[PDB]
Amino acid sequence: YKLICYYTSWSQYREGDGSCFPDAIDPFLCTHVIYTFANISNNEIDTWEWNDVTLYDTLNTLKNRNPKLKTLLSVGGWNFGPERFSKIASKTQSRRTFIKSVPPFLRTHGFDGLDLAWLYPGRRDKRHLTTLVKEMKAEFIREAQAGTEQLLLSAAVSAGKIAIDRGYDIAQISRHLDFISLLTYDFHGAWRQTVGHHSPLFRGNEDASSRFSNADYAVSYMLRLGAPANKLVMGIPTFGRSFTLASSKTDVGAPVSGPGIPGRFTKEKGILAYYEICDFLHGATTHRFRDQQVPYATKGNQWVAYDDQESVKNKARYLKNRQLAGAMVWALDLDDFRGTFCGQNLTFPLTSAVKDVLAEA
Ligand SMILES: *[C@@H]1O[C@H](CO)[C@@H](O)[C@H](O)[C@H]1NC(C)=O
Repeated sequence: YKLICYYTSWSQYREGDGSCFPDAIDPFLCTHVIYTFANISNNEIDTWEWNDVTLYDTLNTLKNRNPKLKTLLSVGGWNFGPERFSKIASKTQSRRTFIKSVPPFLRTHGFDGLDLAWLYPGRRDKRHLTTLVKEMKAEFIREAQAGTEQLLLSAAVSAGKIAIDRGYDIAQISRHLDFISLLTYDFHGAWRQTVGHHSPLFRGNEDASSRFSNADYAVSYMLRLGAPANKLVMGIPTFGRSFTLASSKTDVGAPVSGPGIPGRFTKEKGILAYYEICDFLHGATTHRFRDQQVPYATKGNQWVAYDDQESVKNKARYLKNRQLAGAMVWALDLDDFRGTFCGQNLTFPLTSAVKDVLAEA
């Protein structure tokens, strides 16, 4: 099985124990670590942070200890606007320029591949994404002739049915990609004025937003669209999402006034790192959504949907049962990478739980 793990370049800047550099990553934890994100500038791949050449080197130094570890560099993300990808992918010349720039940059920096994280392709982009993936793979095939093991090509793909339908030709891009990481953790609509879970494995009993807004639906639908199971990797979050409650109510359908207050370390309303949730749980009441198979917790006016060791184990057992290629974790810097917040003196408790289940049989 593959265990694909993202590291984000901006996590370095978090205050105190929040700060995460790539030497905090256990070299044997994941099969693949993806550094996120690269820029695109003058239609060529490029660095983003001031110190990315340094941190790329710190990541790639992990392979001294684990020579089998593979690294990838992800291009795009939400700070890069989808419109920027669109402009590059939609024209033969800019697409070629970009694609030609990729292998030398990856080689120089010690990466084993490229991950595409276009968030997200529209209706007008679908055919261009197909061309970009096909043509980038073709360039990786040519570059391999100069003697070094062929670069890997992956993509991070929406897990929302409407987004999938609008933007991706899954049957075609699956042929050329080495794996597809399914973003099975953005299932609570931005529009909703109630609490809910963003990463449920199955639908809830009572007005799920769709029958579609759950990991099981997403996996099934990618298989049905022609993604072979051995190309599909299911995403599992190490962060949770938070809400400010509008009333004393906390169970299904509880109204909310907006996102939850930011975490001390991650400083972003509506999201909390797992290590922050560990701490939040002190004094919190914990609940599970029985049919969705994922937990939430509440205290004061704050309500948090999250994933725990149990839930991520459960998701790993599911994905093996569906004979998928493995798991993807977003993100190492949001798991308890220091080991010191979650009461177990164990680094990477979520990601490690996933690993441990992938090895079972
Ligand atoms: C990213 O590339 C754009 C396109 O050139 C550029 O304007 C911007 O300075 C670059 N962003 C960063 C964070 O380097």
